[PDB]
Amino acid sequence: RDQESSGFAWWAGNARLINLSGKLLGAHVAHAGLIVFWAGAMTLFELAHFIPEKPMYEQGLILIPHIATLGWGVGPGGEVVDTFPFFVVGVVHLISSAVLGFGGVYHAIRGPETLEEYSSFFGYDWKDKNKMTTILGFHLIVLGIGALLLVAKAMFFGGLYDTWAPGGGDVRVITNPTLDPRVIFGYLLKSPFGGEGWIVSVNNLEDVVGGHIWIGLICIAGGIWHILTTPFGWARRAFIWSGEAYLSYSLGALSMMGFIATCFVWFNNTVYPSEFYGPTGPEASQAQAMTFLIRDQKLGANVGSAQGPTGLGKYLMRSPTGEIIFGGETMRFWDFRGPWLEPLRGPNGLDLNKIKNDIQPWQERRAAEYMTHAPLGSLNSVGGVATEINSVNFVSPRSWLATSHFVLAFFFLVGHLWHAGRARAAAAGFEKGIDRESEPVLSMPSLD
Amino acid sequence: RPFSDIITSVRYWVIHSITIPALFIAGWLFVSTGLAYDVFGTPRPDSYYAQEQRSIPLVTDRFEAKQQVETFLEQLK
Amino acid sequence: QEPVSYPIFTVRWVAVHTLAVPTIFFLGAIAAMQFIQR
Amino acid sequence: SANLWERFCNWVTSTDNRLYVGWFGVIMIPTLLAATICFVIAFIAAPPVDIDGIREPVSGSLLYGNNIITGAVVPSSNAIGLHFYPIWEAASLDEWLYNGGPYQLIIFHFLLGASCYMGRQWELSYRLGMRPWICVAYSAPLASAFAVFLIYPIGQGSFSDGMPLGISGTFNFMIVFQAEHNILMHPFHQLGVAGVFGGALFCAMHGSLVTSSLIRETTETESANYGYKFGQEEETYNIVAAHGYFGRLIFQYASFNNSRSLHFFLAAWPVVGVWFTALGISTMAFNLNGFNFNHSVIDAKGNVINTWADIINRANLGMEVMHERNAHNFPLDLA
Amino acid sequence: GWFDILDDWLKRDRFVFVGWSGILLFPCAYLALGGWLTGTTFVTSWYTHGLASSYLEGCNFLTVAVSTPANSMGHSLLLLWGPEAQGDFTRWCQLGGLWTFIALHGAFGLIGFMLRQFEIARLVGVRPYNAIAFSAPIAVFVSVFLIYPLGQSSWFFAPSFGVAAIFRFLLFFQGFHNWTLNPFHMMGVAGVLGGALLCAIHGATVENTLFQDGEGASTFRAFNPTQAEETYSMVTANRFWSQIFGIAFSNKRWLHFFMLFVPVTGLWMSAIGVVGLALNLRSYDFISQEIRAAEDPEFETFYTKNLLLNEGIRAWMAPQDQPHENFVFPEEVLPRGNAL
Amino acid sequence: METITYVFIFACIIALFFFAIFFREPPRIT
Amino acid sequence: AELTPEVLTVPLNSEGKTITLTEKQYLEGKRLFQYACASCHVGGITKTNPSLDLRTETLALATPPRDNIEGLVDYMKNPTTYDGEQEIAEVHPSLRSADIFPKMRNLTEKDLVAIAGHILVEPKILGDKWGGGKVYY
Ligand SMILES: CCCCCCCCCCCCCCCCCC(=O)OC[C@H](CO[C@@H]1O[C@H](COC2O[C@H](CO)[C@H](O)[C@H](O)[C@H]2O)[C@H](O)[C@H](O)[C@H]1O)OC(=O)CCCCCCCCCCCCCCCCC
Ligand code: CLA
Ligand code: CLA
Ligand code: CLA
Ligand code: CLA
Ligand SMILES: CC(C)=CCC/C(C)=C/CC/C(C)=C/CC/C(C)=C/CC/C(C)=C/CC/C(C)=C/CC/C(C)=C/CC/C(C)=C/CC/C(C)=C/CC1=CC(=O)C(C)=C(C)C1=O
Ligand SMILES: [Ca+2]
Ligand SMILES: [Fe+2]
Repeated sequence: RDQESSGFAWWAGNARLINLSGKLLGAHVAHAGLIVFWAGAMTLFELAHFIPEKPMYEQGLILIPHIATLGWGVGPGGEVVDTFPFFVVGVVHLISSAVLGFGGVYHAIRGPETLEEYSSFFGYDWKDKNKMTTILGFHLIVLGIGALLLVAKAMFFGGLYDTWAPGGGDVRVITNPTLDPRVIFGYLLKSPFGGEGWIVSVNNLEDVVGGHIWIGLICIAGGIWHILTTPFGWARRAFIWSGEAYLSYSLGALSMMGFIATCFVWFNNTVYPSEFYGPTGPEASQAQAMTFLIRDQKLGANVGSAQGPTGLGKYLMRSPTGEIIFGGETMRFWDFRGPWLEPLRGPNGLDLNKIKNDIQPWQERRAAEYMTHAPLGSLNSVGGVATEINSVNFVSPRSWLATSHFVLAFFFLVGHLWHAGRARAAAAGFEKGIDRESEPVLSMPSLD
Repeated sequence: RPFSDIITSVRYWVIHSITIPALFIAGWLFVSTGLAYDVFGTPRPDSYYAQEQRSIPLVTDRFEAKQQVETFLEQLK
Repeated sequence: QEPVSYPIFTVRWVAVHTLAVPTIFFLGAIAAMQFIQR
Repeated sequence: SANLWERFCNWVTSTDNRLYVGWFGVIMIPTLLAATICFVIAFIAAPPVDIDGIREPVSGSLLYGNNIITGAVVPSSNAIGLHFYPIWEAASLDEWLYNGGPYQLIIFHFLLGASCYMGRQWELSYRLGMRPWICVAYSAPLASAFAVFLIYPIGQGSFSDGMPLGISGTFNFMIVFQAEHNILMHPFHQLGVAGVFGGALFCAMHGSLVTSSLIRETTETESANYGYKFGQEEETYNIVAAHGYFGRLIFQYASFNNSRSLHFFLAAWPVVGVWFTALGISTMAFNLNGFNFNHSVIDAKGNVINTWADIINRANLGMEVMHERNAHNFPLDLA
Repeated sequence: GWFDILDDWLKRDRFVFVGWSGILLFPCAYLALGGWLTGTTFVTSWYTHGLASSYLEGCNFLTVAVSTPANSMGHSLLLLWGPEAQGDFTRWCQLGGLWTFIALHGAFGLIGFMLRQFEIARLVGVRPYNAIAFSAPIAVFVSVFLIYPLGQSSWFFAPSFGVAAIFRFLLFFQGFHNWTLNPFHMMGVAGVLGGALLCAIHGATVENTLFQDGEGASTFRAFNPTQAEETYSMVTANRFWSQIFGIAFSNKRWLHFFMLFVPVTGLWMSAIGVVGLALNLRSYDFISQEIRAAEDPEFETFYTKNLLLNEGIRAWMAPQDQPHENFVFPEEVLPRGNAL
Repeated sequence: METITYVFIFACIIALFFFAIFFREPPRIT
Repeated sequence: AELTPEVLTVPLNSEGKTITLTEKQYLEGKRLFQYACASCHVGGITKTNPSLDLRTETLALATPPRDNIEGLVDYMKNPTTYDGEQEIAEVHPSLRSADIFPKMRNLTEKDLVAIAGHILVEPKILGDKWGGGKVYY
């Protein structure tokens, strides 16, 4: 048979395609089909259940909210206007899944089992440092165009959902992308700890759009550069050149992006609007303080001077560097910033005068909403604390996303280690056992 | 006789296509006919408490236990 | 061994049988339970 | 000199070192010496730490009233949260020891080094011509320290919520965890105990089967161990006799005869199970907790009929309601 | 003589070896497994713990269980035909007769099984270290499901057979016995945890220290079911660990005996600790700590902290966990921190 | 008095460690 | 041990007159109560202000009386403070403010009556549980 047990074992079947470019193409074309299929098929599933007059986060949605962010079918405050863009994006993908799926199935069971001969342009050689650097170069451009495909939707075709909208959350057209490298790349030099949050600290659409402009170019630039080159010297005396080794490198890459994504959806307020997803972890703990400082203040309590059990400040206290923040266990989230809460902040943090008479109703109910929709829930979807009662069936989209992606991100890091460990033994050549005859260890002096 | 052979013999299925669903439909009826509830003294959704009472029918003494249990069924529990 | 005869009512049959019939008599009840309303 | 640096690289990487200081080692050896040295001093002489940011210092060192079982190195303050607190961030050490500075210096260096320790478990295998993957087995216990020392804190918003470095301090981490996440009722933890229980189980199975089927080469009054010489050609036990016994205990096809498949299973089981346990803590770090079956079964009128799931909730409430006495000022525990 | 003929038959090599032992093992082992599976789906724990405990009532695989007998029963064996049930079956069920049934039966079933190992070992002519090992699990079952409740007021405080019903057994022990602080429980875990390490570590050491005996990648087929040479480089393994950990085995006979020892010793210790919890002779407190905490209100260790967690567990659980005590704890008496 | 006892045993285990790693019986082949 | 019509017969107005709900309305209310209340009133308490619960007695001493279908219904349309001396429709879901609390848009007089009925029926079944909090879980 073209490929059977005298290749690899059954459960390692797909490794039998390591050297059949053609068929190995069907896989990638058939697979890429499953992703479009899902994206498409799921969107329609979401929409089929979607209830306009009800929070998205209260409906187990995770795609419609992705579209909403790009400014589609929504308006003032994340209000859903037209469900058409959703239905569209959904069906379109679903269709393209059939097109791709066709090609996949075709290239894997009819077309050429190898490519090198049925066209030397597409056929390839793993150790062919140039073909590799080049195909990589092609893809580095396709991805680059994509990065601009966003910059376009935002600057020309409609905008994106800006929750920080001056008049209050709303679809806004970005016509002033931050292009200043000093700022853009500044983010990469930002600490990943409390406060300075690195990439996840992005907090306005200009930088988002601006930064994507830079990536699109920088990306396509490298796409051409690889098309027009070969790895230098070190680049060659450093890496392993093989089918597995290349995989591994891309495995460790996704893993890392998987962890970064987990933190983005968990912490970021901007590119993940609390209006479509739920309120952030810190955002919800903040809202409780808001809610009760607001309540009790109406009962005649002077929030500014209230002393709590420990003598720290029931409602307001100070952070380690002097700024006025909310008190209680919520002292850990004093780095939370959000449309609803900002108008209360002064140059020194929460201003006792604004808190004292500028709190607006929409804020009181925002704080209440977010307080009662914190990202706490159970596997069987029972919103709240582990000791809560059944009734409110809910688990924040931010919790779902974050966990799923930490698991995937993780296992992929194992995947990395595994495929990289195999590649290094494969190269030097011992990934199948120690040479009974020449057993390396046996030629080394005894350390004893 | 090597399971493999048996799980493949048309005789087998000819026998079990009858036997298996047989056993299934039986147990089903065991529950659906309310018989199981009596075989195991297990309360029906409407038999944990008497209408008003909110107390539990806790057996409180070993020897006169069975007797005590019977009385618990009395208060229409 | 032997002109490959084999008896119908073997030995292991029992072992796999006392764990057989019951397994179904239950998985048949347990399903019918799902329809018990409040 | 063939070239200093050329030489250096030959030593570092030398497979003739008593202890293989590798490339990963160059990062490991220092970070691990700092973590260890700071810990030992802390655990013995560090002063009380305001772990909960409420100015209520918890002393956890020997010289300040603790014994081995109670003593621990306390987590950085909650006032600090996830902020980086390197010594050079404090007006003084006195201030640094009070806000639990030592904790970070330790967890960060340890986690750093323990990773390189993995990177090393690969390198040496390479320099020796043996297959990799051992380091992948060690990815499980490491992925746990990570989950318990970093993921959980990132997820929860503070390092003060990371597992303390001490015996009792750990039980605290557990008891509270259970209350806030109901972990015992989470699939991942269960897979965890299956792997650990199972491991110990299998560890005993293998261990016994093998040891019990050893070929006789020893006296009646001579350690049965001597019947083995380091650097033997053939095997020291009858793996066919082993399989013969075990196959009869349960039944043949339910028994291993392939030493390679046996040993893969032997490694696969615990590592896979612990991987899930680590993903459990890393998952409940974002509040996706265990199953909540509170008041599920209710009777014909609407009354709540308790299950063991409920008796578990009461025990959890006790923990909830009593942990961190003075740290809460509001109704919901969202932190 | 019939005896040797009875023997002959039994010790006959079938698919599922019977043996003399089987005459005890199979009857019991099946009844134990059967009773569980029965109660799990049919019998309730209402008259016993005021709890729904079977599929028939609405419980799922986690919440279901064969709950212990009432506390009134005491240590009664609760025989189907005894003073309690009085031959009646349904009553027996409602009085938790199914617990002592599963308990006592399974108990003999563990005896039979170990005997089996012993019997089969003898026949096959191998050493009985598989039986010695299994003493560990017996001890656990014996001390926990029998010795323990035998020291308490009754079977009611023994662990009920079920998933969740076991988690409360855990939480209970923390809350009431402060079991995690017990030297023996610790050894216990050091063994199980440490045993699950040897398991994983040895397995990987073997799979990645193998010689090449085939031309394939999937090296599983490359194994000689018929001894001969060592299938993995014991010599290479030694050098590996000797350079990465500093210490390393070098006597497969010892490396394997060690693997029997570690987890069997661990479980034995965890048992003794419980045999002591029967008399409530727990490892609850450290007196020197309590004395300083009394006189000085600013002294706080992770230990004192824990004890407070226990107080809460006891106060908030005791009521629905010990029904026979008709506990009534007014809201004002319930220990609680601020706000929560 | 207690502190001293705890640290001593610890110090003794580390000493053991040393001797075990660097003063084991060299592991001889065949 | 069942939810009879009796358990469903709850006070309609202030002048003693009563109404009897049906197992359909009940379930329906229970569903609606989850759709627009549980969020904050899970189990009869009030997360964003634990001082005021849905216990029938609490609603009895409210002002005006909110312990009957008529009462709760008015409330779901034009909410007030416990002394009634102040309208709060701006920070509490209600019909006159569905633009601000969308979940309240669908809600029709039929729905409002069910939700109201649920509130008076629950404590009848659960009792102390309904009012109190975790203490009773
Ligand atoms: C070394 C080898 C390693 C091998 C490892 C292999 C790993 C394999 C992993 C496989 C699967 C992982 C599955 C994760 C499942 C998550 C299921 C879930 O989220 O499910 C959610 C649902 C929902 O349950 C329902 O939840 C419901 C309600 O929620 C809510 O509904 C209410 C209204 O109804 C209200 O709205 C309320 O507010 C709202 O929250 C109701 O309460 C229902 O009554 C309740 O039934 O799950 C249910 O029903 C669940 C019934 C579940 C039984 C589950 C068993 C799970 C795992 C067992 C593992 C055993 C392992 C042994 C291992 C041995 C060796 C390794
Ligand atoms: C997820 C994607 C995926 C893909 C794309 C492939 C692809 C492929 N595999 Mg794997 N494989 C997978 C997962 C996957 N595999 C998994 C999970 C396992 C472990 C269970 C294996 C185990 C395995 C082994 C052991 C072997 C392969 C082999 C092969 C090749 C087989 C060619 C053949 O004879 O097909 C046979 C296919 C059919 C009879 C029907 C296939 C129908 C598919 C294509 C489509 C279904 C969709 C729908 C009906 C199509 C409509 C499309 C629409 C547009 C009209 C092929 C390149 C073989 C190989 O190495 O070849 C060189 C081989 O020996 N695979
Ligand atoms: C993902 C990568 C991928 C790659 C590298 C290939 C490569 C190839 N295919 Mg496949 N194919 C794919 C996906 C892919 N295909 C999918 C998803 C399907 C399902 C419809 C097919 C269906 C398919 C069939 C039915 C056949 C091939 C054939 C061929 C080979 C044709 C020879 C050639 O160069 O003409 C490729 C042709 C063109 C480039 C002209 C197409 C012009 C229009 C209609 C489309 C242009 C597409 C794109 C948007 C252009 C961007 C321009 C840019 C400036 C913006 C070639 C090796 C043929 C073959 O068997 O060769 C041996 C053949 O009969 N392919
Ligand atoms: C197995 C199933 C699986 C599933 C269902 C998902 C699903 C998802 N992942 Mg995920 N992931 C997985 C596995 C999976 N992942 C694995 C194994 C990894 C590696 C660890 C990751 C790593 C990962 C990361 C790092 C991230 C996600 C994210 C996401 C979400 C992305 C939404 C999106 O638009 O797609 C991505 C879509 C594309 C790449 C297509 C490009 C489209 C461009 C070209 C155009 C867009 C249109 C343009 C703006 C309009 C212009 C019009 C013009 C006329 C002007 C989505 C819910 C993201 C997220 O939002 O998380 C919260 C995120 O940041 N995933
Ligand atoms: C991102 C891309 C990626 C790609 C292209 C590959 C590709 C490949 N991997 Mg790899 N891997 C990855 C990521 C990736 N991996 C990660 C992240 C991990 C860490 C866990 C691994 C771990 C891994 C191992 C340990 C092995 C491979 C192997 C292989 C080869 C297998 C051939 C085969 O038939 O597999 C088909 C695979 C299976 C049939 C696996 C069975 C999976 C079952 C247990 C679960 C499926 C779960 C499902 C998604 C959930 C629903 C379950 C249901 C019961 C409810 C193949 C070349 C094998 C090899 O020979 O490599 C050289 C091998 O031994 N991989
Ligand atoms: C002053 C200060 C700072 C004081 C104290 C600081 C502090 C916190 C100290 C904490 C320590 C402490 C008090 C701990 C308490 C726990 C404790 C002491 C319990 C003791 C009692 C106890 C558990 C008794 C019995 C139970 C038991 C058997 C436990 C066993 C645990 C154990 C040794 C597990 C093994 C772990 C391990 C690394 C094994 C490695 C095995 C080996 C090296 C593998 C290498 C190897 C693998 C192969 O496969 C092959 C083929 C070969 C050839 C080979 O080589
Ligand atoms: Ca009914
Ligand atoms: Fe072994």
